[PDB]
Amino acid sequence: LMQFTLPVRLCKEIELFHFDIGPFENMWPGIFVYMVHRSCGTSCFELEKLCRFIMSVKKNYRRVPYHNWKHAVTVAHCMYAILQNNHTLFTDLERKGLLIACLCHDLDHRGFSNSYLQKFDHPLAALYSTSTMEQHHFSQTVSILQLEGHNIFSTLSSSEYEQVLEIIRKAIIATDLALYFGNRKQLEEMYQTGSLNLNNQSHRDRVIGLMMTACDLCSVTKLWPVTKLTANDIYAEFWAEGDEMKKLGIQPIPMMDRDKKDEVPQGQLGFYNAVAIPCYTTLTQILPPTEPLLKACRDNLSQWEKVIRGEE
Ligand SMILES: Cc1ncc(C)n2nc(CCc3nc(N4CCC[C@@H]4C)nn3C)nc12
Ligand SMILES: [Mg+2]
Ligand SMILES: [Zn+2]
Repeated sequence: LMQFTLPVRLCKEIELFHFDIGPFENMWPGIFVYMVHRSCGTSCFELEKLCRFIMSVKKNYRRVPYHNWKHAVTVAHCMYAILQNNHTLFTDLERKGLLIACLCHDLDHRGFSNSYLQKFDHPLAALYSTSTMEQHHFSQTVSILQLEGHNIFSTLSSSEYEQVLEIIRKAIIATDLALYFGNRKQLEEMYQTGSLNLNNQSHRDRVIGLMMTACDLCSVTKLWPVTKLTANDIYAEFWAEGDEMKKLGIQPIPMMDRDKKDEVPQGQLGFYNAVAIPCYTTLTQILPPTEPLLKACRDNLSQWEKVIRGEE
């Protein structure tokens, strides 16, 4: 049968946490299939169905600066690196579901936060009062799964199918960063007091939720030029949202105000200290082989400190 292969530099570097998928969009589908085949097997999905699904997912990501098809595939690769480094901790269904979840987790993102949809009074904010965009992302995933020829899970039983769609629903909802703070605290406390138990389903749910946050934030784990250039795309979205907040007659939060451009280096420090470093610290305690993500995050925090000292 038909293995996907990659050129040698990609074949070796795709295994590393800090891999950058590159600027050649037409190679991203192959990179993803390559990752499914090695983390899941050539038997997991019917190739023709998997390809149809991938191409429909791509079409349902928008041309926005950050929450785009490149972000989706980036987040899936960080998940591939976690899965491949913790071979024996994950079930066959988890292997199947989580790469799909990561590819789907921002489907049909418009470049605006849950908070902007609520203030604008977008219809999605009436349909979904909390985690607004994330319930939408999961809803788009089920839509694409039900297009003809797109059921990549057709070989699973009724109960296995329901289990995988539950793994995907929870992984996608967990990417709402408002939910992350509490999840990480519960995980920290369970780890410290020795109650953490990976046979407990609700414990696994929290661990998978944290892996989702880690994958979603993985721009902070890259080589510094990747980190720094991704930050430009992140603020390009945030600042457009700030502009829209000002059109509604509302002072945006600092993060989203382009007039506070100068404070970016200090905003990045708060972000690394409040979100990123604690995310990868807890992840590393639970899954020791994920330590390269924490080491790379720490390295990028030093680079933001250098930008503030005027050395970078
Ligand atoms: C790298 C990255 N990955 C994912 C996400 C969600 N984020 N979110 C951020 C923004 C962090 C931020 N910046 C600011 N600023 C910027 C200047 C004014 C004010 C101090 N505040 N905060 C809190 N950066 C990331
Ligand atoms: Mg999202
Ligand atoms: Zn995302």
